[PDB]
Amino acid sequence: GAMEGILDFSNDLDIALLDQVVSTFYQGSGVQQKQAQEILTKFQDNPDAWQKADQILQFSTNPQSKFIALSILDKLITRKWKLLPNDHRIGIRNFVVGMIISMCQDDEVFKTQKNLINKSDLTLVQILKQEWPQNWPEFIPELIGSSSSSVNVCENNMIVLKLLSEEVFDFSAEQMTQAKALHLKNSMSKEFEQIFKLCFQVLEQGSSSSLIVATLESLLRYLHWIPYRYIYETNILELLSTKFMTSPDTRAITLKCLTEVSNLKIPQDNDLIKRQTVLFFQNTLQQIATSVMPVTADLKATYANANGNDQSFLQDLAMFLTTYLARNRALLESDESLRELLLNAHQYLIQLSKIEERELFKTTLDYWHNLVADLFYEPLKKHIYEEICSQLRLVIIENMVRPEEVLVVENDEGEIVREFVKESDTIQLYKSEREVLVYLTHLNVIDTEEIMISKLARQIDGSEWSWHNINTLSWAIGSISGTMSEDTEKRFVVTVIKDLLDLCVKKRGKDNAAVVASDIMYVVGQYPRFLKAHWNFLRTVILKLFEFMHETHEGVQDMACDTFIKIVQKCKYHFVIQQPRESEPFIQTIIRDIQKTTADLQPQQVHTFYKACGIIISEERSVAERNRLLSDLMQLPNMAWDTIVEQSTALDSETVKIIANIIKTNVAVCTSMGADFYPQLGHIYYNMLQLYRAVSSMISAQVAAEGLIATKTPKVRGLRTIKKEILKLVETYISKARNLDDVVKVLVEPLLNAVLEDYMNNVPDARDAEVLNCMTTVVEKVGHMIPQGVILILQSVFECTLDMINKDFTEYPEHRVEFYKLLKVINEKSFAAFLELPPAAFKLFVDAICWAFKHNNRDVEVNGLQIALDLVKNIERMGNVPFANEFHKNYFFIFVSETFFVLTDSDHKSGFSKQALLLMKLISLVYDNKISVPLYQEAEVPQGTSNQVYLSQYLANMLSNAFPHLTSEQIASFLSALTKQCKDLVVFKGTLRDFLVQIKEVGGDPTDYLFA
Amino acid sequence: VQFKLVLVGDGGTGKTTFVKRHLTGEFEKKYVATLGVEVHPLVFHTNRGPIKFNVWDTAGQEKFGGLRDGYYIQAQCAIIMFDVTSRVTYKNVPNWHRDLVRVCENIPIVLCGNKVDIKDRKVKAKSIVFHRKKNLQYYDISAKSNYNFEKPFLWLARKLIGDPNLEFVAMPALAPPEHDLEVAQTTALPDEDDDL
Amino acid sequence: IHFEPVVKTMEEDEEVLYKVRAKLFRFDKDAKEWKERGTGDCKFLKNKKTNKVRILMRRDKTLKICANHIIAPEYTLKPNVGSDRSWVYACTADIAEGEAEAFTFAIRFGSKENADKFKEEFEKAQEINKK
Ligand SMILES: *[C@H](CC(=O)O)[C@H](C)[C@@H](O)/C=C/C(=C\[C@H](C)C/C=C/C(C)=C/[C@@H](C)C(=O)[C@@H](C)[C@H](O)[C@@H](C)C/C(C)=C/C(=O)O)CC
Ligand SMILES: Nc1nc2c(ncn2[C@@H]2O[C@H](COP(=O)(O)OP(=O)(O)NP(=O)(O)O)[C@@H](O)[C@H]2O)c(=O)[nH]1
Ligand SMILES: [Cl-]
Ligand SMILES: [Cl-]
Ligand SMILES: [Cl-]
Ligand SMILES: [Mg+2]
Ligand SMILES: [Mg+2]
Repeated sequence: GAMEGILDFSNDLDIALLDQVVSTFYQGSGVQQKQAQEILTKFQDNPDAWQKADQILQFSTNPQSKFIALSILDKLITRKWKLLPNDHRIGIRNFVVGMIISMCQDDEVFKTQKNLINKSDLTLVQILKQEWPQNWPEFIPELIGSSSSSVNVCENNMIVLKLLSEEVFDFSAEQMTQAKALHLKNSMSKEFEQIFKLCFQVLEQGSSSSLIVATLESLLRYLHWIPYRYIYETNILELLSTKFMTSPDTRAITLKCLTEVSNLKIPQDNDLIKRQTVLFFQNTLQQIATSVMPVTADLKATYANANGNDQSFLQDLAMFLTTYLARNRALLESDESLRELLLNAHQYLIQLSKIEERELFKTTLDYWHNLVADLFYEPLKKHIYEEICSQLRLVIIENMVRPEEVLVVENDEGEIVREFVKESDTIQLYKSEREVLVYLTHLNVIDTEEIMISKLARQIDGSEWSWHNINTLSWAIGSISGTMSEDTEKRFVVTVIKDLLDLCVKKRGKDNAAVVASDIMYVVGQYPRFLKAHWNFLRTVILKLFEFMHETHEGVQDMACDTFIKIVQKCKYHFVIQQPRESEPFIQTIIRDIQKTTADLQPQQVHTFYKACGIIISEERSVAERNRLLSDLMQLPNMAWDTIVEQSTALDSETVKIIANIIKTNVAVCTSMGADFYPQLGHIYYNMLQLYRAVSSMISAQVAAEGLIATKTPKVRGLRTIKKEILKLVETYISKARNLDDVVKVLVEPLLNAVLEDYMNNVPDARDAEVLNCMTTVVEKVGHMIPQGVILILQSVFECTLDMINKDFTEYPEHRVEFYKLLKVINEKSFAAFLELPPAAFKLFVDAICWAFKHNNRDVEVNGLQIALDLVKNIERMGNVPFANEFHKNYFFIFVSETFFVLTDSDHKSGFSKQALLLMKLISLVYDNKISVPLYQEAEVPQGTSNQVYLSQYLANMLSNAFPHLTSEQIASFLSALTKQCKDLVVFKGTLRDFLVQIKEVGGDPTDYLFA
Repeated sequence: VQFKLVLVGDGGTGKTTFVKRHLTGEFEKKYVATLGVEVHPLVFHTNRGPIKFNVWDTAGQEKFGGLRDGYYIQAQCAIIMFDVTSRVTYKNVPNWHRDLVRVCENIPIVLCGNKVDIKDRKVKAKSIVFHRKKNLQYYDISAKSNYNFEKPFLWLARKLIGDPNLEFVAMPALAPPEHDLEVAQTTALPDEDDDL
Repeated sequence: IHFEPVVKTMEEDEEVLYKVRAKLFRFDKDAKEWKERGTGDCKFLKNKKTNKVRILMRRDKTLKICANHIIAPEYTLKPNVGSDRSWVYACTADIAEGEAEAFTFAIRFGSKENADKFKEEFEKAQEINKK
């Protein structure tokens, strides 16, 4: 179409057409906008497009066209600058400088084309980064000179200097070599005195202008790095904390400056400086109280109103106060004349903490933690803050977020329902609130109790009754468990429980009942110390939880199950012994009535129940009694099992569900009982493995008869669930087994027989990744005892799994992850298994390792790099033997080059540290002469040539071909540095980072690699 | 009638998936790298009327970056995305922010930590503080589970319209008026293990 | 002396016959795959003037409509090969996205019971719409 004309460089650039294409892109829509976008990207990316830039800047009537021209230049400057003839460098500098001057001198343009001017300033800064000061020594003096001649120019110069400071000090780490960053930082440091002079003069002579704001914006950047004397030995702090706080247009940036000042590197013995630090804070707080709002102001209301920039201001005030006080409050704590200031600042923080804004609350809460942790330890301090802490107790208690355990919530219809999902983003918030409240309770246990008990009184009397209020209170009460003495806790918990019970009587209906029940469950689950001392109470609590397991309210029901196991995890000993005046241990009573108790629960809830019983049973350390308890617990699933094994020996969807649930029940109990589960495993083991085979046959048959789509059917998914749960059971037991001889002698051979050939001989879509996971635990735990078993495992899963995962990075994601975990552990525990592989298979192993570190998936990538490192170590440990010598001849340069590839391709930045570690190991093998044979071919290089010399030659050639824009000297210098630094990982990594910078541009300085 | 929104962040953080979820309801599992930018109108109904975002979903991969900051010109709001399972993506947030605010000096910006559905979270909640000094709103999100998926747009709509009490409301529901079916029946529904 | 005191969904004319949480998919014929359209409450709504029953479904949080169509007597619920808690059916005129458009839908529920209850209610609605 018409628009594509600009892509034809054989003809002159039609600027009118360019402007039309640009307008269509920015202001158009649909297909036309999309077409325009593509054209503009192709235009921008044309390597001669920069030659059109001056023409565009001169003749265009579209500010966006000119922006795009500047982007084209920016790309040239940052990547190919040193490729240009010198006259082209001079020319580009001149027309950028001239354009900036020209735009600043025309008031209308200056006022209305800020985007373009800012883009021009940044482009100038890119040129400075290449040229300054070595080929532009007078830039700063001339900038300073030009500032006096025009307010527009002066203002814009402040933007240039701000951007320069950012690029040199804030963003250089990733974008420049260590040497070049140092050069530019030194260069700015050397001329800062004159920059500051200008800055300060401007600040003295102005009050509220755009110039003043631009100047303060630059100052904010400078404070990241300048020496403190510029801040403390001038009158600048007075100006910042008084004058610039008065005007709202300067207040925002000034407060940010003062926040950074509060972070300057500052002498600690200097009384004078301490005075100045107190004074600026004093000034600032005064200005806030007189110009903005008194300390009594309702900041919650102000924030919620969201007028103008109020939210940002209050955010910034929070940041200022918390930053200053965390560092400096000690300066205000001893002098009685500074007490009012200290408390006023904290009172503003209290007010800020009432604001409804989660992320802001986290910021203030972080400060409160800093404070209360200090008051907990530092002698004679807490009394100073007793009024502040008392108020803070109220704020926290009233703003407690719902604990992860509380599974009921109010919906938009005003109904108390089970939550749809976990509130994952409040887990940390709760922890943080609990932490502060715990400290606050310790600081004054009497105040905290009084606040809570009286708040509770106003719930029952009705005056403050609401779900919100009973909730936050109950959550707070639970959250302080451990802070009181047992005796105080005793009385306190008693009072709380009675009140909650009373509340339940008075507030009827399923919504009220669910809320109060959720709150009682939370509190009782939080106080196991109490439960352990009050058996009658504990027993009755558990029986009530059992009642809730029949609740039609699913939230209450589910919470009862979780509360039951939470209590059992801490109180299990009291269920296993025969309590005074009881006829039997409570576990006996529990097991007997299990069918009734769990009748209304969902299967996963039944499994949780059984898991809790397992915790109790494992308390019995006498073997005969424990085994009998286990047998009793497993009565229902064992009876169901026995009848299904009988019938199977003679598989509809209902039976498959029954089977899955039997095995899941065993997994649950095995999880809590671990080593103690063995006798139950022994009851089902051989028939279970027979069922695995039967199920495997059914799955295979179904796939054969219906096609691969069979694997998506409910029937087949159910059959695979049986296989997966069997594997999980065995994995779970073996991960916890204490008798490894029985594992090897009884469990392993039947397991391998049942699972390995089945995995190998199924089509890819029917193979369970869980087989690999089970095998990883087998190798991890007993691999050292079963060398032939490990070989069998490799033979059955290695090549067939590799073939599933080596066509792309996406297919069979679970197989991919489990496959490399398995290889990792085999390489760690049973290296001999790899030694036994035929050469072609060992080659595939090397291939598989390198394939892993080309993944962007972290699970796989990390394990791949680790396998490689462990492999090298394994080879090295073998010493001077044929296998190791052949390994190096075959694979050393493959590992070196593959590691370089992922280091340098910009698509594997997450792996840098482990990549660098591997490269360093490989290089150090040669420079330590740990490789006995020559790495080179017989006639490739002169005989007797060292591996060191040949390594450098190989690497130089590799890099010369892979990165042809680099000079020979750049490559030589890099390799010299890298090889010398192969015992010093920190320095070695810096040299790699420097190389990664240099390859992105032309003409990088080879002396950069000498950086110390 | 409408607001220009630029969405920026590292490649693979879930920018395009997040927008698609909002446009059509779908969850795209495949990673197809955005090339330069893709523009989509997106409308929400609120108690203060319809609000239209023109969403400029930009490329995060350097090799597909296109006009880069050229896309930010005259943006009225923004979303900066990262992936809580990839620390490098959070590390790069200041870079995206820097490039954005250089062009867009005073706009409301939401920082989003995506993929919180993934069990093995790498960027710890406690670590996420970059937004504080920069006055960005922050949310944990998941385009996959829809965890907080509406929050970024709700916050932005409130800031842009200048009404803290703005809420999404239900659209009016107007009265409503071959063996490609066989293919549909025999193509399995995705994610059969999910709760819904 | 009396002191002077200080100074549309379109669903108002409809009875909720049935409500259930559901996930809705639409079949992309070209790329042969199912795509999610929304998760939320699926309601059967009977117009009190015309006695006509429709499916109206809205997405959680945004409240955007993902299904709006008459429960036609000629529609038939069919199973999906992968699911025991879903139905698939052809719809010739859904107006969720504006203009009337034909779709092959699939709708999945929290359980088989929910799916079965839905089918029963669906067929009840068809009989109502027949009258
Ligand atoms: C509704 C109340 C209602 O309608 O009556 C609520 C939601 C209930 O359904 C839920 C109750 C729950 C737990 C209760 C706390 C369990 C009750 C235990 C109880 C009454 C135990 C007796 C044996 C006591 O020990 C009593 C007499 C004693 O006074 C207790 C309350 C205080 C103690 C231990 C005093 C002492 O000196 O030791 C939901 C889990
Ligand atoms: N588990 C999970 N995966 C997600 C989520 N959001 C996106 N993804 C996945 O992440 C991958 C990348 O998504 P995409 O939206 O293309 O990322 P992008 O930020 O647009 N990449 P680019 O900047 O290159 O265009 C996809 O495979 C997608 O399915 C999420 O919330 N959870
Ligand atoms: Cl512009
Ligand atoms: Cl105990
Ligand atoms: Cl050279
Ligand atoms: Mg049979
Ligand atoms: Mg994308």
